[PDB]
Amino acid sequence: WELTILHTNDVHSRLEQTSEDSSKCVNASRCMGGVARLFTKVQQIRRAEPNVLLLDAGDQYQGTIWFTVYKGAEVAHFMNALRYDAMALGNHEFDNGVEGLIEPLLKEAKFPILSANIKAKGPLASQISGLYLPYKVLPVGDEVVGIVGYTSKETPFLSNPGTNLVFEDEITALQPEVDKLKTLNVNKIIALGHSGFEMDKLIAQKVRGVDVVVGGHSNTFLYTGNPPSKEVPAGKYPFIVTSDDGRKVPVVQAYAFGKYLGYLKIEFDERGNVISSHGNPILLNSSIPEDPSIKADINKWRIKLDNYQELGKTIVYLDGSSQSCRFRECNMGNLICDAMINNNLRHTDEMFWNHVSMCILNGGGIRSPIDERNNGTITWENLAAVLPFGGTFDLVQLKGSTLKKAFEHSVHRYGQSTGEFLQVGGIHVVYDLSRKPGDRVVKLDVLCTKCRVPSYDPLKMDEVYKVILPNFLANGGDGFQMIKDELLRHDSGDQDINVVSTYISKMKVIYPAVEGRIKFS
Amino acid sequence: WELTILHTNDVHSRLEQTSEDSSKCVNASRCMGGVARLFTKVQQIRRAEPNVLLLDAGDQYQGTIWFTVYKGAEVAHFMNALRYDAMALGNHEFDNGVEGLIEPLLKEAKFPILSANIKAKGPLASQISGLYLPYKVLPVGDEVVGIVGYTSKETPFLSNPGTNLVFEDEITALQPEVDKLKTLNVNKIIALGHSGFEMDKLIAQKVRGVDVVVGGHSNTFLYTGNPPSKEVPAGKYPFIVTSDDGRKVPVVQAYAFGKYLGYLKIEFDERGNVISSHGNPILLNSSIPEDPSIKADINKWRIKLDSTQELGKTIVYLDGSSQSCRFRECNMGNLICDAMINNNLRHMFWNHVSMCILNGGGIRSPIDERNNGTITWENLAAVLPFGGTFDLVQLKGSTLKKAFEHSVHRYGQSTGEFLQVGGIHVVYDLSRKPGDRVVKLDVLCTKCRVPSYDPLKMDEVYKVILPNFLANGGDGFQMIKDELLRHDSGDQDINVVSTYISKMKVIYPAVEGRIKFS
Ligand SMILES: *[C@@H]1O[C@H](CO)[C@@H](O)[C@H](O)[C@H]1NC(C)=O
Ligand SMILES: *[C@@H]1O[C@H](CO)[C@@H](O)[C@H](O)[C@H]1NC(C)=O
Ligand SMILES: [Zn+2]
Ligand SMILES: [Zn+2]
Ligand SMILES: [Zn+2]
Ligand SMILES: [Zn+2]
Repeated sequence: WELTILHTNDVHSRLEQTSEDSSKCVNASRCMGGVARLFTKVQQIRRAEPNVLLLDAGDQYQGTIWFTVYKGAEVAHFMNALRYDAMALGNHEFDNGVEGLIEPLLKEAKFPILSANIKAKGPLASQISGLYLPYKVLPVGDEVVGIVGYTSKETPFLSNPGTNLVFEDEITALQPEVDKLKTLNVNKIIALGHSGFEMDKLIAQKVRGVDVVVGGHSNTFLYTGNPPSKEVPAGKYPFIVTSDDGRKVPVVQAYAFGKYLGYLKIEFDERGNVISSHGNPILLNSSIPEDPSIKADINKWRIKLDNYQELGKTIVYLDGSSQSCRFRECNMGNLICDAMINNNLRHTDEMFWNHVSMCILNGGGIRSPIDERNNGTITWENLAAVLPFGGTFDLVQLKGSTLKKAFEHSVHRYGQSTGEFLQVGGIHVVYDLSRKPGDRVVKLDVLCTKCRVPSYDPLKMDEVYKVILPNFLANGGDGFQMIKDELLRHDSGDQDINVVSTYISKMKVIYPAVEGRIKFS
Repeated sequence: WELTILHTNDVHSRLEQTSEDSSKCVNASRCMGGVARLFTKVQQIRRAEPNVLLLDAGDQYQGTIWFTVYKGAEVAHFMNALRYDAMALGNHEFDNGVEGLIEPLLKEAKFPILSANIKAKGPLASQISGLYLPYKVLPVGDEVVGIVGYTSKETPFLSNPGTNLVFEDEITALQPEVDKLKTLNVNKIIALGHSGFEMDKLIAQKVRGVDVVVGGHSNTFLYTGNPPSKEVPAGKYPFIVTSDDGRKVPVVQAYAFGKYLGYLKIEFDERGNVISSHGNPILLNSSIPEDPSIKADINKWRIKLDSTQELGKTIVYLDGSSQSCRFRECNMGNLICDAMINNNLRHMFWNHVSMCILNGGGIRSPIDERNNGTITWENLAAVLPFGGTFDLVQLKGSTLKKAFEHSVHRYGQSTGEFLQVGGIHVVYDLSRKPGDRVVKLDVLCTKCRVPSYDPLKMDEVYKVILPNFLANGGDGFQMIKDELLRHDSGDQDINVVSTYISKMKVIYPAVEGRIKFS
């Protein structure tokens, strides 16, 4: 008995086809992904194979004006049109609160939405009862397949799920559900979830009875053979984990932004044991036509969006890709920090903040690049994809020791494409990744403020510094608990996207460089 | 027989009293220099000492809107009022060409103007004949003293003297003039000139018959004891040179910008041999009152000068002092280079240009931030007085590396070649041999979607924005003039910086590490 698992993750509101790097489509012959093209490929496979599941591992929410405007209604609509079979909740599904998850998505989805490790408490429990499930048993041909869901333990620090939801440890929360399925004589079991590649492998190894893990969150690209595009494989597809109970468990993920369709064929015996698995993500390039009906529907909904005028011009590529901004100095990060600093200084009235020259900004907050080849034009739509969260750029007062700890946290688990990696302004930092976590920062110089000419001086642990940063970080987002607990003063500031669009309008032509604000030894 | 030598050099249009750093006076209680205050001090000395000479060692011209508007007439007028006894020509005296010097300095000065190593060729010769002299014999009491003048032979690459003036070696041109004075039995000789401290010491050493050297050009502060202000002494005052004759020859200079009055007392014997000398520059601070009469004349002329509206605000000290910009990265240089780049980018072969060089010698004043941050046209005019343009050139890598070597080839003499930059990270090792001091030179890539710094390559070609002065080989940058591959003239220098300050509204250039030393 063969099962074909088709899988997406971290689509992040890329409803329309995109440029190769997931930014707006311009030359529609090199464009990729989009829901209309996805439909075609799914349809082709459904024509060919008898036992097909189409799964999503979370993070449909957030990423373009589609989501800014339709708030998830577009998600339920097009996922329904694609006839997804199940979805696990990702952290970004909680970005508009539970209220923004229940109403546009949980009420409208025609397929089960899953997470076994999220527990409701207080009044919310009976409100959201049954709207998402820990698992679902799905008929596939004459067989059934159990699908069990999970969501990153870190979600309260990543998104806005509120205080009435408890996020338990994935493995602990999963094992009883998998056991219940086994007592129900479900012998084929897929764990579908949004915790990242490292947790996916742990689940494969530790949760007895799981046959396949379909993951997301870390935007992991896996591939067997020579890759068809710019993404560099982190490992083979599928990635085989040897479980503690001695089984070979395939672990898959499919990058992000709808660029690829995950495709894994599993051979089971009649008792539900995996005999073999093989596949590869399918590049959704222009060789696959966009489905006319879906496309027409897309064009219909695209009308309301067209509103989003030219803000200014860039003469350089604005690299706001996660592969850059979560790993090293990226010019989009520099631009945003420079904008934060610039906008604030143009408030010369407020005396306590009018020399602030230091900025930090989590790479996880930077959600898209902007391409320069379209006459360099930058529009509100382009920018809303970079900064979709509607946050503010705030001022805080911090001890040197706090900042040093923040920079340690920035790389404490480097290599997993997590969001806490810091972009900067008025700061020169050097990391040595070979040293133990907590001790990786080997140089940290900052612009002096009590000096008539700004220059770089070593940060002192017992001095106090003034820093501009996203409110998300001021509130301890991405696990910067030291900032929230230790800050000395916190004033709220201007709206993030307005700050950057203003700066671009003032500057007229921008050209941020990679300058060596951040180095590695 | 005791002679009192009072001396100024490199006043550079500081006619009005100034802030301590030579920029515009704001809080008059803490201000310094200016001709009114100088007059008071000179007068206190003349009234107390029998044998006084007041000498200037050049570079009166250029530095504030006084010179922009009056073009030298203010120099002749106020030097006449102070009754200078002699002046040597400096390089900046040629900024407005020979016509800018003949009229109105040489025609209107009531004192001799000197330079023995400047020779006029062709038709200019008869036109300039006698308007400046190689030497002058001055009666002082019952005695005479000879003064011989000299002017940096680098003047053609620093200023605009034209093709009809020849600038000979100072030492070779001085010796026969000094010999002529000996023939006339003048036994007390002062060399007064504008070539810098190093040349002044060479003159003291090798020109037989010179008793005292009074210099300028390098803005050298010399002092004996604890200095009265921020300037750090480069040596004792006077600086003693041992000549090739075995004689001790005092060498003096008095910083710049009219901040100090040089004061040297010298004891001569009957045969015009220096027995001893002592003194010190006198700090012209607020303990010395401005002469009411000179002040009133200054206040009268000042009317035609009233700048004006605020261009924008700075929240940082804009360090355009020579002690910074000719020695290390200074934030005024960063500001000007970033403005050069910014203006060009928003206003096509050059539309990606990200590299800038600017000689520190073109940066003529700082701007103080403590005046409610305000920046006026007057402030800016003091920083960029030359009316040049910011041009675009195309240069081989090898040329650029040569330029950066030249930049530090004689580091330490406060000369103008030292380069401020944009889009470039340079590292110097000053312990290495001249011509091999550049140990790291990274520049912003051009053929790239995202700008980053990469090592400069000799064989590659770069586009750079820089002053027309450098494109033309000013400051000895011959390699740029001779080797460049394309040169397009650009916008007016002060206009570029003004509009940038205006567009940015609030500025805050930092010292970032664009230039480092090993
Ligand atoms: C689509 O992907 C396949 C596999 O890499 C490739 O052979 C084909 O050329 C691609 N189509 C286009 C239009 O590039
Ligand atoms: C002026 O300078 C001298 C030291 O050179 C000092 O004694 C005097 O106090 C100064 N005057 C003022 C007003 O500071
Ligand atoms: Zn995601
Ligand atoms: Zn996620
Ligand atoms: Zn000078
Ligand atoms: Zn000079």
